[PDB]
Amino acid sequence: NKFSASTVHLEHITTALSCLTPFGSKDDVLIFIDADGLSFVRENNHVIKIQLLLSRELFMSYSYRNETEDHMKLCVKINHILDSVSVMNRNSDDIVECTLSYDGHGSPFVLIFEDSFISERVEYSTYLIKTNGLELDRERISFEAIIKGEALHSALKDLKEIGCKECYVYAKTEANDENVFALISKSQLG
Amino acid sequence: MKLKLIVNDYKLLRTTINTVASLRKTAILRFNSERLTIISTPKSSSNNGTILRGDTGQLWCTIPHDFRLYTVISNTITMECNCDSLLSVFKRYDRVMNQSNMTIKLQPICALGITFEEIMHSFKVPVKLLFRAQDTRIQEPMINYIQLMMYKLPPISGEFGSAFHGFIRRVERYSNVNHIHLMGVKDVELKIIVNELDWHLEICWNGPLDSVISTHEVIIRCKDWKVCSKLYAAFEEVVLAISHDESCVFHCSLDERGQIIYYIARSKGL
Repeated sequence: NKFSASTVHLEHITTALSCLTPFGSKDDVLIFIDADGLSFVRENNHVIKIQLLLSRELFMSYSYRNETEDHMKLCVKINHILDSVSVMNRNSDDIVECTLSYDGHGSPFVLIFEDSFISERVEYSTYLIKTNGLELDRERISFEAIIKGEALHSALKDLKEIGCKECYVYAKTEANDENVFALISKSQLG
Repeated sequence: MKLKLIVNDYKLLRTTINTVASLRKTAILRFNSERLTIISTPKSSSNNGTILRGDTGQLWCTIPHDFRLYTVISNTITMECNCDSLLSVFKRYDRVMNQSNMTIKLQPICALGITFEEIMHSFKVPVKLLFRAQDTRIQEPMINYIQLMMYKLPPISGEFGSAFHGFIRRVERYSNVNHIHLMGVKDVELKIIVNELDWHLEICWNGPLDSVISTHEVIIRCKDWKVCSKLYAAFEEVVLAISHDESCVFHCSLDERGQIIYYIARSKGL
Protein backbone atom coordinates (compact mmCIF):
# COMPACT_ATOMS: atom_id res chain seq x y z
CA ASN A 1 0.00 0.00 0.00
CA LYS A 2 1.65 3.20 -1.21
CA PHE A 3 0.00 5.13 1.64
CA SER A 4 -1.46 4.09 4.99
CA ALA A 5 -2.58 6.23 7.93
CA SER A 6 -4.25 5.08 11.15
CA THR A 7 -5.92 7.11 13.89
CA VAL A 8 -8.53 6.83 16.62
CA HIS A 9 -9.17 10.58 17.12
CA LEU A 10 -11.83 10.53 14.41
CA GLU A 11 -13.27 13.82 15.68
CA HIS A 12 -10.32 15.59 14.05
CA ILE A 13 -11.02 14.20 10.59
CA THR A 14 -14.74 14.78 11.19
CA THR A 15 -14.03 18.47 11.83
CA ALA A 16 -11.80 18.46 8.75
CA LEU A 17 -14.73 17.19 6.68
CA SER A 18 -17.21 19.63 8.23
CA CYS A 19 -14.74 22.46 7.53
CA LEU A 20 -14.73 21.39 3.82
CA THR A 21 -18.59 21.45 3.50
CA PRO A 22 -18.93 25.30 3.14
CA PHE A 23 -17.01 25.10 -0.22
CA GLY A 24 -20.01 23.42 -1.97
CA SER A 25 -21.38 20.05 -0.79
CA LYS A 26 -21.58 17.97 -4.01
CA ASP A 27 -18.38 18.36 -6.05
CA ASP A 28 -14.82 17.09 -6.42
CA VAL A 29 -12.15 17.13 -3.70
CA LEU A 30 -8.38 17.08 -4.23
CA ILE A 31 -6.31 15.12 -1.70
CA PHE A 32 -2.54 15.61 -1.72
CA ILE A 33 -0.48 12.82 -0.15
CA ASP A 34 3.08 13.66 0.89
CA ALA A 35 5.49 12.67 3.65
CA ASP A 36 4.63 15.73 5.75
CA GLY A 37 0.91 15.07 6.08
CA LEU A 38 -2.54 14.67 4.57
CA SER A 39 -4.14 17.68 2.87
CA PHE A 40 -7.55 18.37 1.33
CA VAL A 41 -7.92 21.15 -1.26
CA ARG A 42 -11.20 22.56 -2.58
CA GLU A 43 -11.82 25.32 -5.12
CA ASN A 44 -15.08 27.07 -6.04
CA ASN A 45 -15.69 29.06 -9.22
CA HIS A 46 -11.96 29.90 -9.48
CA VAL A 47 -12.52 32.65 -6.89
CA ILE A 48 -11.95 30.96 -3.50
CA LYS A 49 -9.88 28.00 -2.31
CA ILE A 50 -9.51 26.12 0.98
CA GLN A 51 -6.59 23.92 1.99
CA LEU A 52 -6.80 21.83 5.16
CA LEU A 53 -3.81 19.78 6.29
CA LEU A 54 -3.65 16.79 8.64
CA SER A 55 -0.06 16.45 9.82
CA ARG A 56 1.78 13.17 10.28
CA GLU A 57 1.70 13.76 14.04
CA LEU A 58 -2.08 13.23 13.98
CA PHE A 59 -1.59 9.55 13.02
CA MET A 60 0.35 6.91 14.92
CA SER A 61 1.20 5.14 11.65
CA TYR A 62 1.99 7.08 8.47
CA SER A 63 4.06 5.01 6.07
CA TYR A 64 4.12 6.65 2.63
CA ARG A 65 6.19 3.89 1.08
CA ASN A 66 5.79 5.55 -2.32
CA GLU A 67 9.22 6.36 -3.77
CA THR A 68 8.77 7.18 -7.47
CA GLU A 69 6.98 10.48 -6.76
CA ASP A 70 7.35 12.83 -3.80
CA HIS A 71 3.63 13.71 -3.66
CA MET A 72 0.49 11.84 -4.71
CA LYS A 73 -2.68 13.52 -6.02
CA LEU A 74 -6.14 11.97 -6.18
CA CYS A 75 -9.60 13.40 -6.88
CA VAL A 76 -12.67 11.95 -5.16
CA LYS A 77 -16.19 13.29 -4.81
CA ILE A 78 -17.24 14.79 -1.50
CA ASN A 79 -20.90 13.73 -1.55
CA HIS A 80 -19.90 10.05 -1.51
CA ILE A 81 -17.60 10.56 1.48
CA LEU A 82 -20.16 12.66 3.35
CA ASP A 83 -22.99 10.18 2.74
CA SER A 84 -20.80 7.29 3.88
CA VAL A 85 -19.36 8.82 7.05
CA SER A 86 -22.80 10.19 7.95
CA VAL A 87 -24.17 6.67 8.46
CA MET A 88 -20.84 5.44 9.85
CA ASN A 89 -21.02 8.02 12.66
CA ARG A 90 -24.25 6.41 13.89
CA ASN A 91 -22.28 4.53 16.56
CA SER A 92 -19.35 6.94 16.79
CA ASP A 93 -19.22 6.41 20.57
CA ASP A 94 -17.50 3.09 19.85
CA ILE A 95 -13.71 2.95 19.80
CA VAL A 96 -13.20 3.30 16.04
CA GLU A 97 -9.75 3.16 14.42
CA CYS A 98 -9.90 4.84 11.02
CA THR A 99 -7.42 3.62 8.40
CA LEU A 100 -6.76 5.65 5.25
CA SER A 101 -5.16 3.88 2.31
CA TYR A 102 -4.21 4.52 -1.31
CA ASP A 103 -2.32 2.15 -3.61
CA GLY A 104 -1.52 4.65 -6.39
CA HIS A 105 -3.10 5.84 -9.61
CA GLY A 106 -6.08 3.75 -10.68
CA SER A 107 -6.72 2.40 -7.19
CA PRO A 108 -9.61 3.51 -4.95
CA PHE A 109 -9.31 5.51 -1.75
CA VAL A 110 -9.93 3.08 1.13
CA LEU A 111 -11.45 4.11 4.47
CA ILE A 112 -11.67 1.21 6.95
CA PHE A 113 -13.63 1.53 10.21
CA GLU A 114 -12.77 -1.22 12.70
CA ASP A 115 -14.57 -1.53 16.04
CA SER A 116 -12.68 -4.72 17.06
CA PHE A 117 -15.81 -6.65 15.99
CA ILE A 118 -16.87 -5.10 12.65
CA SER A 119 -14.41 -3.86 10.01
CA GLU A 120 -16.34 -1.72 7.53
CA ARG A 121 -14.31 -1.10 4.38
CA VAL A 122 -15.15 1.52 1.75
CA GLU A 123 -13.33 2.09 -1.54
CA TYR A 124 -13.95 5.55 -3.01
CA SER A 125 -13.64 5.82 -6.78
CA THR A 126 -10.92 8.25 -7.90
CA TYR A 127 -11.62 10.65 -10.77
CA LEU A 128 -9.33 12.48 -13.15
CA ILE A 129 -7.79 15.76 -11.99
CA LYS A 130 -9.03 18.94 -13.68
CA THR A 131 -5.35 24.97 -7.69
CA ASN A 132 -2.30 26.98 -6.59
CA GLY A 133 -2.61 30.09 -8.76
CA LEU A 134 -4.98 31.33 -6.04
CA GLU A 135 -2.18 32.18 -3.62
CA LEU A 136 -1.16 35.59 -2.33
CA ASP A 137 2.28 36.98 -3.14
CA ARG A 138 4.39 36.77 0.02
CA GLU A 139 6.39 39.91 -0.92
CA ARG A 140 3.38 42.20 -1.45
CA ILE A 141 1.31 42.08 1.76
CA SER A 142 -0.54 45.34 2.41
CA PHE A 143 -1.92 44.41 5.84
CA GLU A 144 -1.39 41.59 8.34
CA ALA A 145 -3.90 41.17 11.17
CA ILE A 146 -4.03 38.47 13.85
CA ILE A 147 -7.53 38.12 15.30
CA LYS A 148 -9.05 35.80 17.88
CA GLY A 149 -11.26 33.02 16.59
CA GLU A 150 -14.33 33.62 18.76
CA ALA A 151 -14.56 37.33 17.92
CA LEU A 152 -14.28 36.67 14.18
CA HIS A 153 -16.86 33.87 14.38
CA SER A 154 -19.26 36.18 16.22
CA ALA A 155 -18.72 38.93 13.64
CA LEU A 156 -19.35 36.51 10.77
CA LYS A 157 -22.50 35.18 12.45
CA ASP A 158 -23.73 38.75 12.92
CA LEU A 159 -23.03 39.57 9.27
CA LYS A 160 -24.96 36.46 8.26
CA GLU A 161 -27.89 37.56 10.43
CA ILE A 162 -27.81 41.03 8.84
CA GLY A 163 -27.80 39.43 5.38
CA CYS A 164 -24.63 41.13 4.14
CA LYS A 165 -24.95 40.90 0.37
CA GLU A 166 -21.53 42.57 0.12
CA CYS A 167 -18.72 43.03 2.64
CA TYR A 168 -15.80 45.40 3.22
CA VAL A 169 -12.64 45.15 5.33
CA TYR A 170 -10.54 47.96 6.81
CA ALA A 171 -6.92 47.94 7.97
CA LYS A 172 -5.55 51.23 9.30
CA THR A 173 -2.98 51.73 12.07
CA GLU A 174 -2.48 55.37 13.00
CA ALA A 175 0.57 57.00 14.58
CA ASN A 176 -0.29 55.81 18.09
CA ASP A 177 -1.51 52.30 18.96
CA GLU A 178 -4.64 53.06 16.90
CA ASN A 179 -5.05 49.69 15.20
CA VAL A 180 -8.40 49.94 13.41
CA PHE A 181 -9.88 46.77 11.88
CA ALA A 182 -13.52 46.71 10.78
CA LEU A 183 -15.86 44.50 8.74
CA ILE A 184 -18.35 46.75 6.95
CA SER A 185 -21.38 45.13 5.31
CA LYS A 186 -23.73 46.32 2.57
CA SER A 187 -26.97 44.80 3.84
CA GLN A 188 -30.69 45.50 4.03
CA LEU A 189 -30.14 47.55 7.19
CA GLY A 190 -27.96 49.79 5.01
CA MET B 1 -59.01 -36.59 11.42
CA LYS B 2 -59.22 -36.39 15.22
CA LEU B 3 -56.64 -33.75 16.19
CA LYS B 4 -56.47 -32.43 19.76
CA LEU B 5 -53.63 -30.92 21.83
CA ILE B 6 -52.91 -28.26 24.52
CA VAL B 7 -49.58 -26.59 23.53
CA ASN B 8 -48.14 -24.79 26.61
CA ASP B 9 -40.77 -24.78 23.82
CA TYR B 10 -43.32 -21.97 23.89
CA LYS B 11 -40.71 -19.59 22.45
CA LEU B 12 -39.70 -22.29 19.95
CA LEU B 13 -43.27 -22.50 18.64
CA ARG B 14 -43.86 -18.73 18.84
CA THR B 15 -40.85 -17.89 16.66
CA THR B 16 -42.15 -20.23 13.95
CA ILE B 17 -45.63 -18.77 14.28
CA ASN B 18 -44.27 -15.25 13.76
CA THR B 19 -41.79 -16.09 11.00
CA VAL B 20 -44.34 -17.93 8.85
CA ALA B 21 -46.63 -14.90 9.11
CA SER B 22 -43.77 -12.56 8.21
CA LEU B 23 -42.79 -14.78 5.27
CA ARG B 24 -46.11 -15.10 3.43
CA LYS B 25 -49.84 -15.47 3.92
CA THR B 26 -51.15 -18.74 5.37
CA ALA B 27 -49.03 -21.73 6.39
CA ILE B 28 -49.01 -25.54 6.38
CA LEU B 29 -49.33 -27.52 9.63
CA ARG B 30 -48.24 -31.13 9.05
CA PHE B 31 -49.38 -33.00 12.17
CA ASN B 32 -47.58 -36.32 12.09
CA SER B 33 -48.09 -38.64 15.05
CA GLU B 34 -44.55 -37.86 16.27
CA ARG B 35 -43.44 -34.48 14.89
CA LEU B 36 -45.18 -31.29 13.78
CA THR B 37 -43.77 -29.77 10.58
CA ILE B 38 -44.74 -26.14 9.91
CA ILE B 39 -44.00 -25.64 6.21
CA SER B 40 -44.13 -22.09 4.80
CA THR B 41 -43.09 -22.73 1.20
CA PRO B 42 -44.19 -21.14 -2.10
CA LYS B 43 -45.27 -24.46 -3.68
CA SER B 44 -48.72 -24.84 -2.06
CA SER B 45 -50.10 -19.64 -1.76
CA SER B 46 -51.93 -18.67 -4.96
CA ASN B 47 -51.10 -14.93 -5.20
CA ASN B 48 -47.85 -14.29 -7.10
CA GLY B 49 -45.68 -16.85 -5.35
CA THR B 50 -42.84 -15.94 -7.70
CA ILE B 51 -44.83 -13.73 -10.11
CA LEU B 52 -42.81 -10.48 -9.97
CA ARG B 53 -42.36 -10.95 -6.23
CA GLY B 54 -39.48 -13.39 -6.32
CA ASP B 55 -40.63 -14.87 -3.01
CA THR B 56 -38.92 -18.26 -3.32
CA GLY B 57 -37.48 -18.93 0.14
CA GLN B 58 -38.99 -21.99 1.83
CA LEU B 59 -39.03 -22.63 5.58
CA TRP B 60 -39.19 -26.17 7.04
CA CYS B 61 -39.43 -25.80 10.86
CA THR B 62 -40.36 -28.85 13.03
CA ILE B 63 -42.06 -28.35 16.45
CA PRO B 64 -42.12 -31.23 19.04
CA HIS B 65 -44.93 -31.88 21.59
CA ASP B 66 -42.88 -33.67 24.32
CA PHE B 67 -47.24 -29.93 24.03
CA ARG B 68 -49.24 -31.47 26.94
CA LEU B 69 -50.88 -34.14 24.76
CA TYR B 70 -50.48 -35.20 21.12
CA THR B 71 -53.49 -37.21 19.88
CA VAL B 72 -53.08 -37.31 16.10
CA ILE B 73 -55.55 -39.93 14.81
CA SER B 74 -56.12 -40.73 11.14
CA ASN B 75 -51.65 -40.52 10.92
CA THR B 76 -50.37 -37.48 9.02
CA ILE B 77 -52.80 -34.55 8.80
CA THR B 78 -51.81 -31.54 6.62
CA MET B 79 -53.72 -28.27 6.99
CA GLU B 80 -53.69 -24.72 5.66
CA CYS B 81 -54.99 -21.60 7.41
CA ASN B 82 -54.16 -17.92 7.40
CA CYS B 83 -51.43 -16.70 9.74
CA ASP B 84 -53.32 -13.54 10.76
CA SER B 85 -55.94 -15.28 12.90
CA LEU B 86 -53.48 -17.55 14.71
CA LEU B 87 -51.10 -14.60 15.16
CA SER B 88 -53.86 -12.62 16.85
CA VAL B 89 -54.90 -15.61 18.97
CA PHE B 90 -51.33 -16.31 20.12
CA LYS B 91 -50.77 -12.61 20.88
CA ARG B 92 -53.94 -12.65 22.98
CA TYR B 93 -52.73 -15.76 24.85
CA ASP B 94 -49.30 -14.16 25.40
CA ARG B 95 -50.96 -11.06 26.84
CA VAL B 96 -53.26 -13.22 28.99
CA MET B 97 -50.28 -15.02 30.51
CA ASN B 98 -48.68 -11.59 30.90
CA GLN B 99 -51.74 -10.68 32.99
CA SER B 100 -54.17 -21.57 32.17
CA ASN B 101 -53.42 -23.62 28.99
CA MET B 102 -54.90 -23.13 25.46
CA THR B 103 -56.74 -26.31 24.34
CA ILE B 104 -56.60 -26.93 20.53
CA LYS B 105 -59.09 -29.05 18.57
CA LEU B 106 -60.12 -29.83 15.00
CA GLN B 107 -63.54 -30.03 13.36
CA PRO B 108 -62.20 -30.75 3.18
CA ILE B 109 -62.72 -27.54 5.19
CA CYS B 110 -62.76 -27.48 8.99
CA ALA B 111 -62.08 -25.15 11.92
CA LEU B 112 -59.67 -25.02 14.86
CA GLY B 113 -61.32 -24.85 18.27
CA ILE B 114 -58.86 -22.75 20.26
CA THR B 115 -60.19 -22.21 23.80
CA PHE B 116 -58.51 -20.52 26.81
CA GLU B 117 -59.58 -18.68 29.98
CA GLU B 118 -58.24 -16.09 32.40
CA ILE B 119 -63.10 -14.77 30.91
CA MET B 120 -64.08 -17.24 28.17
CA HIS B 121 -62.37 -16.91 24.78
CA SER B 122 -63.37 -18.98 21.74
CA PHE B 123 -61.71 -18.63 18.33
CA LYS B 124 -62.85 -20.92 15.50
CA VAL B 125 -60.15 -20.19 12.93
CA PRO B 126 -61.06 -21.60 9.48
CA VAL B 127 -58.80 -24.36 8.14
CA LYS B 128 -58.74 -26.88 5.29
CA LEU B 129 -57.75 -30.53 4.82
CA LEU B 130 -55.29 -30.54 1.90
CA PHE B 131 -55.10 -34.01 0.41
CA ARG B 132 -52.48 -36.75 0.67
CA ALA B 133 -51.61 -36.34 -3.02
CA GLN B 134 -51.11 -32.62 -2.42
CA ASP B 135 -49.08 -33.48 0.69
CA THR B 136 -46.72 -35.68 -1.32
CA ARG B 137 -45.91 -32.72 -3.58
CA ILE B 138 -44.72 -30.86 -0.45
CA GLN B 139 -41.15 -32.15 -0.15
CA GLU B 140 -38.19 -30.50 1.54
CA PRO B 141 -35.38 -29.17 -0.67
CA MET B 142 -32.31 -31.37 -1.04
CA ILE B 143 -29.02 -29.54 -0.48
CA ASN B 144 -25.67 -30.87 -1.67
CA TYR B 145 -22.55 -30.96 0.52
CA ILE B 146 -19.91 -30.99 -2.24
CA GLN B 147 -19.18 -27.27 -1.74
CA LEU B 148 -21.76 -26.33 0.96
CA MET B 149 -19.88 -24.64 3.86
CA MET B 150 -21.49 -23.89 7.27
CA TYR B 151 -20.59 -21.11 9.77
CA LYS B 152 -21.32 -21.75 13.46
CA LEU B 153 -22.82 -18.40 14.42
CA PRO B 154 -22.07 -17.36 18.02
CA PRO B 155 -24.90 -17.63 20.56
CA ILE B 156 -26.79 -14.43 21.26
CA SER B 157 -26.35 -14.83 25.04
CA GLY B 158 -22.55 -14.81 24.65
CA GLU B 159 -20.25 -11.81 24.76
CA PHE B 160 -19.94 -11.75 20.97
CA GLY B 161 -23.64 -12.41 20.40
CA SER B 162 -24.70 -8.77 20.62
CA ALA B 163 -21.83 -7.68 18.38
CA PHE B 164 -22.71 -10.33 15.79
CA HIS B 165 -26.39 -9.33 15.92
CA GLY B 166 -25.44 -5.70 15.34
CA PHE B 167 -23.15 -6.69 12.48
CA ILE B 168 -25.97 -8.72 10.91
CA ARG B 169 -28.43 -5.83 11.17
CA ARG B 170 -25.81 -3.29 10.03
CA VAL B 171 -27.02 -3.80 6.44
CA GLU B 172 -30.46 -2.42 7.37
CA ARG B 173 -29.40 1.21 7.93
CA TYR B 174 -29.24 1.91 4.17
CA SER B 175 -32.75 2.12 2.72
CA ASN B 176 -31.48 1.51 -0.85
CA VAL B 177 -30.39 -2.07 -0.07
CA ASN B 178 -32.01 -4.86 -2.10
CA HIS B 179 -29.31 -7.50 -2.71
CA ILE B 180 -26.81 -8.72 -0.10
CA HIS B 181 -23.70 -10.50 -1.39
CA LEU B 182 -22.50 -12.86 1.34
CA MET B 183 -18.86 -13.94 1.44
CA GLY B 184 -17.08 -16.65 3.45
CA VAL B 185 -13.33 -17.36 3.28
CA LYS B 186 -11.27 -20.09 5.00
CA ASP B 187 -10.74 -19.80 11.46
CA VAL B 188 -13.15 -18.56 8.78
CA GLU B 189 -13.88 -14.90 7.96
CA LEU B 190 -17.46 -14.00 7.03
CA LYS B 191 -17.93 -10.85 4.95
CA ILE B 192 -20.87 -8.88 3.55
CA ILE B 193 -20.35 -6.82 0.38
CA VAL B 194 -22.69 -4.15 -1.02
CA ASN B 195 -22.30 -3.10 -4.66
CA GLU B 196 -25.45 -1.05 -5.34
CA LEU B 197 -24.25 2.33 -3.99
CA ASP B 198 -21.94 4.98 -5.40
CA TRP B 199 -19.23 3.63 -3.06
CA HIS B 200 -18.05 0.03 -2.67
CA LEU B 201 -18.99 -1.05 0.86
CA GLU B 202 -17.70 -4.25 2.49
CA ILE B 203 -19.13 -5.09 5.92
CA CYS B 204 -16.69 -7.59 7.45
CA TRP B 205 -16.51 -9.49 10.73
CA ASN B 206 -13.11 -9.89 12.40
CA GLY B 207 -14.50 -11.62 15.49
CA PRO B 208 -14.18 -15.30 16.33
CA LEU B 209 -16.23 -17.59 14.08
CA ASP B 210 -16.35 -21.39 14.07
CA SER B 211 -16.81 -23.48 10.89
CA VAL B 212 -18.27 -26.93 11.69
CA ILE B 213 -17.49 -29.67 9.18
CA SER B 214 -12.21 -21.82 -1.02
CA THR B 215 -14.42 -18.72 -1.01
CA HIS B 216 -18.15 -19.51 -1.18
CA GLU B 217 -20.44 -16.70 -2.37
CA VAL B 218 -24.20 -16.21 -2.60
CA ILE B 219 -26.29 -13.11 -3.36
CA ILE B 220 -29.62 -12.96 -1.53
CA ARG B 221 -32.30 -10.36 -0.88
CA CYS B 222 -32.51 -8.01 2.10
CA LYS B 223 -35.81 -9.27 3.55
CA ASP B 224 -34.44 -12.81 3.68
CA TRP B 225 -31.58 -11.38 5.72
CA LYS B 226 -34.10 -9.65 7.99
CA VAL B 227 -35.84 -12.93 8.78
CA CYS B 228 -32.43 -14.56 9.23
CA SER B 229 -31.58 -11.82 11.74
CA LYS B 230 -34.85 -12.36 13.60
CA LEU B 231 -34.14 -16.10 13.72
CA TYR B 232 -30.62 -15.47 15.02
CA ALA B 233 -32.08 -13.22 17.71
CA ALA B 234 -34.54 -15.96 18.74
CA PHE B 235 -32.07 -18.87 18.83
CA GLU B 236 -28.70 -19.87 20.26
CA GLU B 237 -27.58 -22.74 18.00
CA VAL B 238 -27.62 -21.10 14.56
CA VAL B 239 -25.67 -22.44 11.57
CA LEU B 240 -25.31 -20.44 8.33
CA ALA B 241 -24.90 -22.73 5.29
CA ILE B 242 -23.53 -21.03 2.12
CA SER B 243 -23.67 -22.81 -1.25
CA HIS B 244 -21.34 -21.27 -3.83
CA ASP B 245 -23.72 -19.46 -6.19
CA GLU B 246 -26.55 -21.92 -5.48
CA SER B 247 -28.41 -21.09 -2.25
CA CYS B 248 -28.13 -19.95 1.37
CA VAL B 249 -29.53 -22.05 4.22
CA PHE B 250 -30.15 -20.72 7.74
CA HIS B 251 -30.18 -23.67 10.15
CA CYS B 252 -31.44 -22.95 13.67
CA SER B 253 -31.97 -25.38 16.53
CA LEU B 254 -33.06 -25.48 20.16
CA ASP B 255 -31.57 -28.17 22.40
CA GLU B 256 -35.88 -34.31 20.02
CA ARG B 257 -34.52 -31.02 18.65
CA GLY B 258 -36.79 -28.28 17.35
CA GLN B 259 -34.71 -27.44 14.29
CA ILE B 260 -35.67 -24.51 12.07
CA ILE B 261 -34.34 -24.56 8.50
CA TYR B 262 -34.69 -21.65 6.08
CA TYR B 263 -33.64 -22.39 2.49
CA ILE B 264 -32.90 -19.17 0.57
CA ALA B 265 -32.15 -19.32 -3.18
CA ARG B 266 -29.70 -16.93 -4.94
CA SER B 267 -31.42 -13.61 -5.87
CA LYS B 268 -28.63 -13.03 -8.47
CA GLY B 269 -25.54 -14.68 -10.04
CA LEU B 270 -22.07 -13.85 -8.62
